[PDB]
Amino acid sequence: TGDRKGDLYPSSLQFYQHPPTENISLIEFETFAIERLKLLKAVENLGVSYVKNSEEYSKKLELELRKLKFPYRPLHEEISDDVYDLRRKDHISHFILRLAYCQSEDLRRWFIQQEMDLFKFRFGLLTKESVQEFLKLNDLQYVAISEDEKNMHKEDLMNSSFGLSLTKMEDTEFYKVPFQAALDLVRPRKVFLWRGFAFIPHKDIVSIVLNDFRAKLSKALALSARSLPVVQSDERLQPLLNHLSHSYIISLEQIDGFAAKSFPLCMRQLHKSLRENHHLRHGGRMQYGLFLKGIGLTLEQALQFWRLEFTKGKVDSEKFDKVYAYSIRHNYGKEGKRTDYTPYSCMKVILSNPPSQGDYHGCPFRHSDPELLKQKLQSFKVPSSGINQILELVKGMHYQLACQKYFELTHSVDDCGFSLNHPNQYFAESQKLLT
Amino acid sequence: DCERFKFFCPKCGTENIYDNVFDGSGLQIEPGLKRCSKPECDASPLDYVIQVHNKLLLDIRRYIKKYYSGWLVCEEKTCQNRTRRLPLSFSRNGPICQACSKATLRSEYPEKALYTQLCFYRFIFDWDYALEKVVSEQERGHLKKKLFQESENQYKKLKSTVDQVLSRSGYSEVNLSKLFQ
RNA sequence: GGAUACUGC
DNA sequence: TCACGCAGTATCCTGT
Ligand code: SF4
Ligand SMILES: [Mg+2]
Ligand SMILES: [Zn+2]
Ligand SMILES: [Zn+2]
Repeated sequence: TGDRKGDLYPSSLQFYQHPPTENISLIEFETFAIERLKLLKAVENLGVSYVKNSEEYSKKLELELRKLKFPYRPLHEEISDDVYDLRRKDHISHFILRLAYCQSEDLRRWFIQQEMDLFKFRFGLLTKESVQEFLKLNDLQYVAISEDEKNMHKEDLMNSSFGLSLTKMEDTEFYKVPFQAALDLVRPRKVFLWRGFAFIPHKDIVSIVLNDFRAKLSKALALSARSLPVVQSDERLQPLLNHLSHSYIISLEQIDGFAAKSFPLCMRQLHKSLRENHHLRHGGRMQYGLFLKGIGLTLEQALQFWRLEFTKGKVDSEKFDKVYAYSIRHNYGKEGKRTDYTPYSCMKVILSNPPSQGDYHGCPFRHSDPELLKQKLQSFKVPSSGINQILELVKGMHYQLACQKYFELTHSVDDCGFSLNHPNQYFAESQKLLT
Repeated sequence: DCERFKFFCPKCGTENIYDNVFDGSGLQIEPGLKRCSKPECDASPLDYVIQVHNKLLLDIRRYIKKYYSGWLVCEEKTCQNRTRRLPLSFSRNGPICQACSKATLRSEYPEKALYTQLCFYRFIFDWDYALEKVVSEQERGHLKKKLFQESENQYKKLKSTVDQVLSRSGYSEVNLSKLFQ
């Protein structure tokens, strides 16, 4: 307590309840923000790489906390000025990051996760004395049953909880809940009831503490997102907070490539029309969406592809999310009856809605006039003999055989070796042959 | 969009453009003010650090003068009216251009521009930040030894000037009470 | 592509 | 035996 200190920072760990009221410098603001961003990113990386109970996790996290000079260990000496400084850092940095990490739900979740992890670690480093001190300073009042009451009902608790050993029971702490909330436990008589309260078991205490913390933190983030307009007007802090998350401290593109070789002629025609006009009638939308689902395009990937393709068609960006998002979701069984709709089978495509003027769906071999099919086959550099054979097969009403002949000619294979009965089968065979 | 630090060598007179604390890669990396940009020139700008200080102050004065000139340009492409006079007639978005009466006047050199310029001048002299962020691992090791302590001290002194200037800027205190309520 | 609602002027 | 026009926004679904 040198010059301008106080009792504002009693303990190392805190729930970050009271916002700071000081006037800090812009340099201090930026330094604290970046430092805590580094700390949280380190926490995330170590959580991904290691098990949070592992000793490697603890060692690396201690090293990072020491490197960035954040409070991580207690000190049974007093509130030394340096210690005070560190705690102040922690307290301000946290709230700064709150301002950075409240704009989007994703961000919020990320922040919460990292914070919880850090808090857990710090709790894990608290000596029992310190632990109690903390539990008192925040009015948590865990002696959660007291130790004295636990000894008072020791035998009852021992006989209440199934498979609880004497010493192991001594190592556990219970909670008092109104019996109306423990219905599923009381009903089969697996928890002791005393005076209208059940004594429910949880090492475990950290869990309860964390639960409380998480509740509080979520609430706080909501409030911060509600108080965002006041901060956006401060240009000084806009470049930082708006972009802190992005601060240095199958692919859609290949789809076109696939359309060159693997796509069956139906999908090739649909893709050509889509890239020519950036818009497809309903039948084409359904067929192409189901096919792209079949090849593996994930819901996010398909949404991105359709958004990008349609936006060029001189339509509002919001209109896409308003209208076509539901259809795209439904094709993947996300809404409505929520069924994983399978890709169209060749029989369905042939016997599905008959295409009309302005449409491009359906099987070209069936829905294209022989002259048009001949022209298309010639365009693809197919040998004259192959084109004649394909036309002859088409005249025989065996369009599936025509597609098999197309596959044989285009892939330079004497025999297809498979009974083509699904466009996804066509694409899979092409991928197997090429890759 | 910030102008880089131009310093003319007293000996050879060739312009030296400084945009980072360190120049070069690997063990060949050294502070920018250690050697002149002209290979035939052996003069070290670190020798004329008084001149570098004076040029830095003159540049800061130039940028402050640019900001306080208060030049406004109409945002309309078909007007692009340029005036020094701020009119009292305001729309919801800001001053109304008196040439067309239908578009807003925007500052040619806003406060953010000056703040970013001063921050860049601080950046091009931030030894510690460059070591931590910009510099690599082997380069950091090569630069974190002796033979550069004097350069480090001179760079700290030069950064002190920009820090002093920024301490007097209202774009240098953050009121946390106003942010968190 | 379709189906179900109800506002406006 | 019946029943006014058209322009526009919002929500939801597509297996045997
Ligand atoms: S036979 Fe099947 S895969 Fe081939 S073009 Fe017709 S619908 Fe497409
Ligand atoms: Mg439509
Ligand atoms: Zn020179
Ligand atoms: Zn104008």
